[PDB]
Amino acid sequence: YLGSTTNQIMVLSTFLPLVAGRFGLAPTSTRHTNQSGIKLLPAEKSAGLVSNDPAGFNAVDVLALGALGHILGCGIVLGLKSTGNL
Amino acid sequence: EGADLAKVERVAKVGGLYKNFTSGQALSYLDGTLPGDFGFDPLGLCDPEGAGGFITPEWLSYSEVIHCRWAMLGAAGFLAPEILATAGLIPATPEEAVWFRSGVIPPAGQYGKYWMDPYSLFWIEAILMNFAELKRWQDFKEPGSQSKQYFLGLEAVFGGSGNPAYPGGQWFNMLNLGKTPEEMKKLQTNEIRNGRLAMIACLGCAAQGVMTQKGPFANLLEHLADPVSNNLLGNLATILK
Amino acid sequence: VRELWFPGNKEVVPDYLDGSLVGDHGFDPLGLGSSPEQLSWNVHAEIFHGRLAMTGVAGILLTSLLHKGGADVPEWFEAGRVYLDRNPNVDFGALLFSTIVMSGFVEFKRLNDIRNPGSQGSGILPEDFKGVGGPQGRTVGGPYVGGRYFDPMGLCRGSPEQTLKYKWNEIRNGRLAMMAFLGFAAQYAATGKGPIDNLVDHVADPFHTTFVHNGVSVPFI
Amino acid sequence: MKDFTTYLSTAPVLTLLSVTVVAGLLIEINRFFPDALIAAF
Amino acid sequence: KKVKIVVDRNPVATNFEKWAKPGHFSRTLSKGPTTTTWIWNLHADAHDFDTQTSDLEEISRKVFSAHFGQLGIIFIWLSGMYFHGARFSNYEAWLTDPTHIKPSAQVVWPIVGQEILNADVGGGFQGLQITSGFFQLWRAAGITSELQLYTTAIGALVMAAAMFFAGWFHYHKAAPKLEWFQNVESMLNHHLGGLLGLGSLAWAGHQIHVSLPINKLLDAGVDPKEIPLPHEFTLNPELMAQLYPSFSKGLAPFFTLDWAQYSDFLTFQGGLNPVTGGLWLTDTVHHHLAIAVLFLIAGHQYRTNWGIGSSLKEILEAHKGPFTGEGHKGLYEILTTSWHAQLAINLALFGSLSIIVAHHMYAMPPYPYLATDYGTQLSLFTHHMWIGGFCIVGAGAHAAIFMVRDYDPTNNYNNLLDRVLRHRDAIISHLNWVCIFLGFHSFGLYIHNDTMSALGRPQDMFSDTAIQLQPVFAQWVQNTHFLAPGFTAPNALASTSPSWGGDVVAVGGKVAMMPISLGTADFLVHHIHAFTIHVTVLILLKGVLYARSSRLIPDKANLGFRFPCDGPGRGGTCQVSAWDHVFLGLFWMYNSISIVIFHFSWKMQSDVWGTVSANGVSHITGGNFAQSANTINGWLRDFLWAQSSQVIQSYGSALSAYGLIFLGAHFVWAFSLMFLFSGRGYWQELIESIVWAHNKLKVAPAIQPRALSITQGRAVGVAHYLLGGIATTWSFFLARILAVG
Ligand code: CLA
Ligand code: CLA
Ligand code: CLA
Ligand code: CLA
Ligand code: CLA
Ligand code: CLA
Ligand SMILES: CCCCCCCCCCCCCCCC(=O)OC[C@H](COP(=O)(O)OC[C@@H](O)CO)OC(=O)CCCCCCCCCCCCCCC
Ligand SMILES: CC1=C[C@H](O)CC(C)(C)[C@H]1/C=C/C(C)=C/C=C/C(C)=C/C=C/C=C(C)/C=C/C=C(C)/C=C/C1=C(C)C[C@H](O)CC1(C)C
Ligand SMILES: CC1=C(/C=C/C(C)=C/C=C/C(C)=C/C=C/C=C(C)/C=C/C=C(C)/C=C/C2=C(C)CCCC2(C)C)C(C)(C)CCC1
Repeated sequence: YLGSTTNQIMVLSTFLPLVAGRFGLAPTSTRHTNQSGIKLLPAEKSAGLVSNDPAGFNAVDVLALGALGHILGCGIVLGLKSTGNL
Repeated sequence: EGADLAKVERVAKVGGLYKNFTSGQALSYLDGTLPGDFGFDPLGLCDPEGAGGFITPEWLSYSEVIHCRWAMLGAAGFLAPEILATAGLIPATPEEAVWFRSGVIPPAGQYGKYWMDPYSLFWIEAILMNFAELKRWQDFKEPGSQSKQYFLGLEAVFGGSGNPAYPGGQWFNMLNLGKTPEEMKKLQTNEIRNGRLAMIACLGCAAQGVMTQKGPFANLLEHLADPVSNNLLGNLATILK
Repeated sequence: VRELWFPGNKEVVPDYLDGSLVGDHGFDPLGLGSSPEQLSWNVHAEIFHGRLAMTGVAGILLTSLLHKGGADVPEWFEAGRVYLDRNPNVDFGALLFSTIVMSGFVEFKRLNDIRNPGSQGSGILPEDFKGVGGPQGRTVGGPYVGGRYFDPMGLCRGSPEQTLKYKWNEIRNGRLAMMAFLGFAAQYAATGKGPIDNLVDHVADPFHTTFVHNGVSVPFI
Repeated sequence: MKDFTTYLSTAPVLTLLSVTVVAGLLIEINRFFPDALIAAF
Repeated sequence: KKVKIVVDRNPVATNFEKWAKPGHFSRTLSKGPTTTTWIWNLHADAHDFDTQTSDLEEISRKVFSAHFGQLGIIFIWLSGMYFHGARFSNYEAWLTDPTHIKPSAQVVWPIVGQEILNADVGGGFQGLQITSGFFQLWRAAGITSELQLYTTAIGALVMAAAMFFAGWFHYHKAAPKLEWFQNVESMLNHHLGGLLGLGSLAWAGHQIHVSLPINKLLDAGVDPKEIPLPHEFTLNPELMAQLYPSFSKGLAPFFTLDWAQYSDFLTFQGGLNPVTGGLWLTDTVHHHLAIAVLFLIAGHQYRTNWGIGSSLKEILEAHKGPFTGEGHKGLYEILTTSWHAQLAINLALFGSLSIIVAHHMYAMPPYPYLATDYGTQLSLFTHHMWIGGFCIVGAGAHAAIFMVRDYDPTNNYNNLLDRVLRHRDAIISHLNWVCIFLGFHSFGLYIHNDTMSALGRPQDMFSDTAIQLQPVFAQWVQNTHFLAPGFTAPNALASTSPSWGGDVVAVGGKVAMMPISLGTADFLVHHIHAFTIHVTVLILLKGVLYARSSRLIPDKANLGFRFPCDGPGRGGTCQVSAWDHVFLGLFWMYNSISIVIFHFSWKMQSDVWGTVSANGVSHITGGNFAQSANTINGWLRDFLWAQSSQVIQSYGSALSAYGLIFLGAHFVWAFSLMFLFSGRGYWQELIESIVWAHNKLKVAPAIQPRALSITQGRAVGVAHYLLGGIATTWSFFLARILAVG
């Protein structure tokens, strides 16, 4: 199963939001959006979450971004399977 | 909020993957006291404010300590009969010497060579555990009792100490180890780390038993034979068969 | 103070179950004798239950020993029908009404002692039926009746510590016999044999003859 | 048990227990003496 | 800030001293019952915690422990149902022959000739025929054993003990603080995912490992005694692979996302299983798994102890538009601090849910052999309809209560509540006009049909054979649903329900579900339903909107939510309170639901339920709905007189209890008319004369006998009215549907 096209889709769809989360490209447990939902607020630390990551990428952020990445990758893989591609 | 800076390097000093999993809420009360305190409480279950019932820091610490001791006993009892049957020292077939086939779950396996059936053993075990755990409970509620009432002379060693998790009388600390408080704290940390490893091991043994229908030592041997094929993902097809 | 029913634990009921009554170990978790009048009534009930269960258990044990010895003595759970078959001239309603009436006479004597501790030691009965008191501090009537008729050997007249020791003997043996009769009923229900039969069956075979092997207690093994 | 017995002496508990015992007595009367149309002595 | 568990250690002592003194909870009930009005007010204000304490924390703790007690009562009820299914039921016999054996789970003691109520249901068993559908539910769960029902009854008794212990513990030992109850973000995050989502996932797991193999063997046809027990189906994937071959590969295709290989037991056909007439259990498994995943996704929307998630207050306050001013400003505070507003919202959506349940469960039965038993089907639909209507009326009541008590104008300035309150006259007038228009164009159509039939002019009445009124939108929606598979539902092998169209589903010689055609009579009765619903909405909304104030009475909020009147002045101000609006809306909900269930029973006895004879379908009444349900005389004669012959000729049989209740409920309904039409002063003066008679014989009670208060009289009247009407309909429906079918 390792190295398959669905494996590549899953690792990319789980790893890309994880990278976008740390570098400020994606919403974060410290970086939220306002009322509009497009622009990202500056990093704020009222949650009291700490990490050894220099950019403050918390384990809660890892869990949340990995969860959303798994959801999106599962949707992508199941969509490509049903169309007859993959 | 941003934690408290000076309260964080206490978690960074113990090294490892800690501090990555601690929070500002946890470090409000987790200030280095009690053994095993590595700041890991993301849910805030030991917050002393508004703490009652069993969600209470001393009760939760007591539960952790006796859970980890019971899991150390359970892990050693999981891995001893199978490693003795594999060596052939005991006259038990290694498929029978598996811990969950020892009569704990009769659907999972039965051992009919005990001197009584498991229900009689459970009856006397219920009586004996009722004795032991109820005296333990009343010593927790009153940390000076259980030595004032006669118990065939056994009440002399039931005085305990200030901590319910650490009685350490003439019986509970018969060899008298940890004479000096820092050695006692170090050995307490030893106990809690070994017991939490054993809690993880007991959960793993249960999951492997459901997963592979074989003993944990057999699973370790099969994994060491071919780690690429014999793993969680490689055994994902044949799980209850 | 005294040895409790649950060592340590100082939530023992307020000072109505203090270390004064015989058999007092602070055991009242349901508060069934919290009020003092109910406490005195329940002391009377406990003493009467202990004495009655002691008599009944002694009779059951002796008739079960005689049954295993080959005597023409039925077991306790079937003695009524055996008596009616051996004695067909006795009407069941006759014997039941006679038992009701004779038991009622002495039970109304005891009842009017409960209402008034000093009212039964006069009239037709002599002064020996006045009673000696004991519970709740009174010195008259109650479950403990002195005199030369209910204490004809006089083992609680003289030496008060002897009286206390014998009272503790009586209350402990009475509670033990109440639990013994409960066990007799449960063993008859779960096995269908007598108490001595169960005892010698378990002594002959310690294993495979416990309560889990009768099919009634554990309802599948 | 003074307060518990006072609760048992309260009007709803007493009326429910009283109608229960009266109904049970009448039911067992009809169980042992059924179809009593008249008071035939 | 920071969601966490906060409790108080030992707030209330556990003893019986307040059991001795009734009325302790409220100060107004102190100093003894001087009158019998005290006795009535003691029960009237038992659950009104706002009048007991002013603290929101104590109110919240009381509500939490009352919820635990209610859960214990429900668990006792479930334990009783499972115990009666175990001991006094013919469930095993019914499992062998579900088509012919009538379900029964209650027997009676032969005492006064009442053993005639033990019916000849079948299976060598005598008992009351039940209409609750527990047998179908247990067969769907895959019981097929007496011992398992008893084990479930014991487990439910244990759960009831746990519920009661939890309530005592959370009122007396560890009572949560006010800010614990106000963590609505955490409560929603746990109810969406941990309650509903995890419950759906767990039921999908049970259905996979228990319901599918046992019901598959039952559908293939096997006596339930030799069916393997649920655990050994769950124990190894071998037998499962024999029944569903995708279990040979285990969980490997799940984690590799090759989920299409699970299509043997995770299916999507639609329609009904032809063996049983219920839904496909694999489809139910797929449904429960999908909604469990959806609900667990929904359980991560709100922000708790970590930065991810959105706050409810932030989402509310940002939904403001030009037409509405400040929008949802203040809704978060009046829902996290007022229990009555949450009760109103939850009761409304709960009653709507119950009504939706009734609809979706007649339209397409989810349990095996539920369609063929018309008795349990009609009973379940009618019961859920009545529960939904009651809960909706209670929603109106508690919205009115919130408007009276917990509505503060300071924090509700120019928001949606304020905007609605500032133009209440427009809304109420317009709903009044809609109600009048619907009443005319629904009831007057029936009256015109009556007049033309009675004048000998059948060509002039509104009917399918004369002046047509066809539900073209509804018929086209049925066509869209019927044509959905293979077009707009490519993965569906059949439509959701046979009601849209297609072939007749017949199970055991009886129709499970067949297409329903809509004509003129259906048009008329749907407009009648709309009219009745609109009038009930009008009364409840008028009470809620004018609870605070009015043109006639500007200070109605001072008089409270529940007061009788404000005197005979201003022409007369009788029943001005919002309570009396609930009192009238109760009657109107009764009328609405009664017409709905009458239409349901007649429509499916005339066009759905019936027997098959390999050349057609013989309905129960014979298609008489299409030519008689447009006339009130048709409803009175062909439905209300023709179907009433089963309940009035039921004496001397097992339905004699239904016959007796049919008259007793008439008695109760007409007994209501005493309280509804009369007034307190007459009864007070008559009671004065009776008190004179008692004084003459020294038998005067110290507790002074008073006539029932005006609100007391209205409540007693409406309670008796609804009880009598609903019980009359219940006895009629059950006797008719158990005597013929
Ligand atoms: C269903 C409603 C409900 C709710 C909302 C609560 C809420 C609460 N309870 Mg409580 N409780 C309940 C029911 C409920 N309880 C019942 C029915 C019982 C009787 C068994 C108890 C007995 C109880 C005790 C003794 C205590 C609480 C306590 C508490 C408080 C902290 C508990 C916590 O979050 O820590 C974490 C909770 C846990 C670690 C328990 C999780 C595991 C348990 C055994 C439940 C597992 C059942 C699970 C859903 C089944 C799934 C299937 C499974 C077999 C695989 C909290 C406010 C504590 C308190 O005093 O307040 C501070 C406390 O000591 N509860
Ligand atoms: C490796 C796990 C481990 C560790 C490091 C500790 C450490 C400690 N325990 Mg603990 N305990 C454990 C497991 C452990 N325990 C288990 C599994 C149980 C359940 C049975 C208990 C139950 C327990 C109780 C009830 C008490 C302690 C106490 C203590 C403290 C007293 C000092 C001491 O004697 O140390 C222990 C030394 C070692 C663990 C190293 C020796 C290891 C050898 C190989 C095992 C010895 C077993 C021996 C062969 C059997 C015969 C013993 C003897 C007659 C020869 C100390 C910090 C007491 C206390 O708190 O004092 C205040 C006390 O009250 N423990
Ligand atoms: C019916 C016999 C009986 C009665 C009337 C009493 C009465 C009394 N006992 Mg006693 N006791 C008994 C039997 C009895 N006991 C037995 C058999 C034992 C040995 C297990 C004991 C051991 C005992 C101890 C150690 C102590 C007492 C004490 C007391 C006193 C205070 C407790 C109280 O007020 O509760 C009132 C009791 C009752 C109202 C009777 C309870 C009956 C319940 C309602 C029925 C359920 C219990 C039953 C076993 C369940 C199975 C029944 C069925 C399913 C088979 C009181 C005067 C305390 C004391 O201070 O001594 C003076 C104390 O220390 N008892
Ligand atoms: C995954 C966590 C979880 C779960 C499963 C539940 C489940 C439930 N909650 Mg709860 N709640 C939770 C978290 C949770 N809650 C949290 C975090 C909070 C704080 C914000 C609350 C605050 C809260 C309030 C204020 C109330 C509830 C209520 C309820 C019950 C809804 C009514 C009903 O009849 O449902 C269906 C019935 C059932 C499903 C029967 C199963 C019951 C078992 C025992 C559920 C066990 C779950 C429990 C949380 C485990 C921990 C307790 C443990 C110590 C035993 C329901 C059982 C209401 C209620 O009825 O009070 C009791 C209510 O008043 N909850
Ligand atoms: C989740 C459901 C729910 C809850 C929690 C509440 C809670 C509350 N309601 Mg409410 N209500 C509800 C649903 C609910 N209601 C529904 C569905 C309706 C429509 C019928 C109403 C209509 C309503 C009104 C009109 C009023 C309340 C009031 C109240 C408050 C005081 C209740 C009280 O103590 O009076 C006493 C409760 C009783 C005396 C219980 C008996 C009620 C009848 C007689 C029982 C019906 C008989 C039953 C079917 C058995 C028949 C068989 C028989 C032959 C034996 C309280 C906070 C009152 C209030 O002032 O609000 C502040 C108020 O007057 N409610
Ligand atoms: C079916 C309808 C109905 C019924 C039964 C009654 C009955 C009664 N009316 Mg009435 N009335 C009605 C309609 C009705 N009315 C209407 C529509 C109006 C116009 C508003 C009036 C106006 C009216 C007036 C002005 C007066 C009466 C009076 C009376 C009482 C006359 C005394 C009597 O005959 O004793 C017969 C008793 C009964 C019929 C009650 C039935 C017996 C019960 C059911 C037995 C209890 C069993 C059980 C415990 C029930 C509770 C169940 C529950 C606990 C679950 C009587 C109770 C007069 C009065 O008060 O008398 C002094 C009075 O002055 N009525
Ligand atoms: C089960 C579902 C989720 C459970 C969540 C709830 C449980 C909470 C437990 C969270 C951790 C607590 C704190 C940990 C903090 C922590 O980790 O402590 C650090 C730990 C040991 O630390 P010590 O206590 O020894 O610290 C002392 C030293 O640091 C002195 O400097 O080192 C490790 O990292 C061991 C773990 C390695 C694990 C190796 C397993 C590799 C398998 C990888 C599997 C994933 C990929 C599979 C692909 C096939
Ligand atoms: C920390 C924290 C904090 C935050 O905040 C939150 C959270 C996340 C929640 C957390 C976490 C937690 C956790 C992880 C838990 C887990 C635990 C465990 C696993 C336990 C076990 C535990 C375990 C245990 C005791 C066990 C024990 C065992 C035993 C006895 C055994 C026994 C036996 C043996 C010998 C063998 C034979 O043949 C049989 C038997 C008889 C069977
Ligand atoms: C660069 C760097 C690094 C790296 C790191 C990493 C790479 C990490 C990671 C990690 C990971 C890689 C993670 C993952 C994740 C994910 C998760 C944790 C999730 C989840 C969950 C969920 C939510 C699911 C769901 C579901 C189910 C349940 C089934 C069906 C399907 C679905 C999807 C629905 C280090 C530090 C070494 C060094 C330095 C720097």
